[PDB]
Amino acid sequence: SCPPGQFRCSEPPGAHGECYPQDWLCDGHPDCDDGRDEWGCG
Repeated sequence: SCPPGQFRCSEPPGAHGECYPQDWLCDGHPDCDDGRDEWGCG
C-alpha cells in the first residue's frame, strides 16, 4: 500500500518506509532484503 504497483518488503505498516515495484514480486530474482518478494510468488 504505496503508489499502485508498489509494495513494501521487510518492514510492516505503521512504519511506512520505502516500497519496491510489484514487478519485483516474483521477478525470478529476490530483492526483499530477505528475498521474500520471491516467496510463494503470490
